[PDB]
Amino acid sequence: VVNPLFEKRPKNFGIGQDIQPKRDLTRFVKWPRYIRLQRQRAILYKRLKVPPAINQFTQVLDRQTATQLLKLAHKYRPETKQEKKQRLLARAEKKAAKRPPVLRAGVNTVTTLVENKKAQLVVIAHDVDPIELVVFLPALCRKMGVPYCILKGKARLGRLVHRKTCTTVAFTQVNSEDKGALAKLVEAIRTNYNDRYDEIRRHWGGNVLGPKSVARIAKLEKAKAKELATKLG
Amino acid sequence: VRPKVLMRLSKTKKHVSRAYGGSMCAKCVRDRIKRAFLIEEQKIVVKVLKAQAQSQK
Amino acid sequence: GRVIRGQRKGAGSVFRAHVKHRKGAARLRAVDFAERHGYIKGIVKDIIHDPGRGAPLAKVVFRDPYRFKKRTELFIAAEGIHTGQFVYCGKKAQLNIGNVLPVGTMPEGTIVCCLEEKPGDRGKLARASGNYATVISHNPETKKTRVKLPSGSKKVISSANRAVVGVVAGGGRIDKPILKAGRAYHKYKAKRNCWPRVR
Amino acid sequence: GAYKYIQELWRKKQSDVMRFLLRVRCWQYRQLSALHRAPRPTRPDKARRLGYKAKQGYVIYRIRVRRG
Amino acid sequence: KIRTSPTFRRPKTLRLRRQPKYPRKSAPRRNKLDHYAIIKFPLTTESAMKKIEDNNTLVFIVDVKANKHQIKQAVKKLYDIDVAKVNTLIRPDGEKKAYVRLAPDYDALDVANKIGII
RNA sequence: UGAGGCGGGGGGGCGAGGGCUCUCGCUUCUGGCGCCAAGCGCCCGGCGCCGGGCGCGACCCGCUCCGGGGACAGU
RNA sequence: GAGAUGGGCGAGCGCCGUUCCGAAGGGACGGGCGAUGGCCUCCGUUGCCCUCAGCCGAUCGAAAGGGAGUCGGGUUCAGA
Repeated sequence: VVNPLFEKRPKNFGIGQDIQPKRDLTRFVKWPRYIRLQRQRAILYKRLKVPPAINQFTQVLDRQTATQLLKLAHKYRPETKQEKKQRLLARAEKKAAKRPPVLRAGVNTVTTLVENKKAQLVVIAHDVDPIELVVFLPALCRKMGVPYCILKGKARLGRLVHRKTCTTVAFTQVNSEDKGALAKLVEAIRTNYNDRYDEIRRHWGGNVLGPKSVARIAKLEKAKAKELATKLG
Repeated sequence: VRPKVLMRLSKTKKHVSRAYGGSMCAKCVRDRIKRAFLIEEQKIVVKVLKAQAQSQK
Repeated sequence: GRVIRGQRKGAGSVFRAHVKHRKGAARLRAVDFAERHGYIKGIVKDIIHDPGRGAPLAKVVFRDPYRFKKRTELFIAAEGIHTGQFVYCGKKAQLNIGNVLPVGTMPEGTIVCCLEEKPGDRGKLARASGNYATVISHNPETKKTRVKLPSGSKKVISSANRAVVGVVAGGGRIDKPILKAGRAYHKYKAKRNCWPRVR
Repeated sequence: GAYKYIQELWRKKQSDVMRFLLRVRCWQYRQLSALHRAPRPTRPDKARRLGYKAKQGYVIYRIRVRRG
Repeated sequence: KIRTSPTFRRPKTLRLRRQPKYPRKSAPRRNKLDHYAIIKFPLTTESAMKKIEDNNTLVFIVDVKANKHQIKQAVKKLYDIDVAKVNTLIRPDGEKKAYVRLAPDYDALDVANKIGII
């Protein structure tokens, strides 16, 4: 039934036995300088002892609480400039014949309305490039009793507004309908960030050795515990 | 003939009708055939002899 | 007030080496998986005379393990090497003359040459004509090895770095007297402009 | 506004938070060329004090000078 | 998607063609080496006439920039004749002299009379 | 060094006391040859016929390309 | 041997350096799709996708080195 000519010719990829096959080498590529720099700075944020003021941005809001937060904020999106046109032309036809609650974007607008306690909730993005723009902000919201949370990604936070990115977004007022939705998220948020404040201030980050180096000391200690395992009995 | 002239010459002027013809001398070809054959025959007697080893142990 | 001869040699431009007819840099094969975990077979293609160097070189042809190709090298011939001889390189390589293998694998008193002073620098030590180094003693932990050098100095090198077994070919060269001032002229004319030495 | 906080924060170049950022930046800036364009100011506050305004036409180059 | 090679090479990016919103210069520059600018004047030297009767050629002082190709199509167009080959040299005074050998079906001796040299 | 198999973890084989303790994952007699997959399994397209894909073969996971130094060289 | 770019240095004109701290290939084969031209036959042309690549140091450097292929006779006051 089978053609007897069909024979299987295996290859022995032993040392000096046969040419090696094209296997994946993504772990040995000589990457460009902009990639090496890009990567070994994410390693530095694990080796060095990150101070708590910067490390507090890794303790981030979880997945599903983020989404429901965004589903809430998606109805307080500020008017795009099409409707800004559509809003005043409806203001024109009445003269020839109040403002709803909106979101608030930008640190410079947020910190003021946090310093005036007009905010009910403020969201901060963890990946701000010059982190100095937001470092103070968690410590400030706690000091003035404002619920604050941290969302992963200024991009998805910059998509609420129709910009590219956005550092912070604050809730000043909401409509009567989704006042309980906001209220439940607030107590779901301050229970992790605000009331756990002094717990964060003593939390340094990084200080993690590489997986290749921890395996070396753990081999020397497991071999240290192995002979002491038989030392007394 | 000088190298750039070998463009003109036909094929038969530049080689010999034989494997490696025009690249290797005949006597070094037949020693290359004997070598390639005896080596493979030597691998056979090694592979079938070590097949006996896995029956003995 | 004038710059003396010894100072003018650092600028070069007349005291540079004469490297027109030098065959190449005589180095070892670069470290790779084969040389680190097994051995690799190479053939001594030819033994050639390098101008300005007493020790002869040896074109050794290997079979590249990743591409269909034949990589060629320029070892420093160990005395006793002949053309058509198989040279083996690596950790599993046997101990015969003209086999480069890591020093830590060799027994004590092993006569080596073209030794690496740091693991993977393609040989730096004991590579003049007729010289050699001896593996004095090992140290399993810390992976270190003591070897004495042709100067008599003993040195603690890493166990990973490797060396070709046997002395360097062309020994006994300094025994024949340069008889003529002419022979000395031709010797240095192949190396660098340094010979007629006004005191 | 937040610029007053960022200003007064950069006046604490010895504090732990500042000493970290400075050594991290100074590491990264050391890996680039001696003269290369930066996308945005690394110090937004100081830039505005000196005349920078975020608008097309303002360019910021970060360059490296050998001390001594 | 895997990296078979250990080297990273700059990927080939799309590159467009020029689509200028205006021509850099208004109109194309007119050719200042047309057929009349190439051929300045023929020669009437004793060797030039000797070159006409014997070898059936014409001798011209062409412009120094012209090729044998431009000279060939110039005389072919100015005098309605066919050319066999053109030999050119640059005189010591600077101008370029061209020996134009006419095809055998044309007699250079009469052609010289139409253009006036004799 | 063309940054080509680094560190762990699993798999198999070679042994003395069903897993643990370790070696090993295949090349040493010759101046030969060695690339651009056979094989197996699973999908898919056209008139038994013709032509494609995916995965094993080629284990898995990783955060520094491997080494060697090192808060000393060095500036 | 000279000498750009990357890079480095330099108050600066510039200098160092020539594979070194570099995303350094604008090519090729075949396949797939679309399209055109000439008897849109069949081939050429083009775009896109896929597939492959060691290239390795821009460039300059010899009228004696390397470097395919013209010889004979005749002819001028002066060129063969």
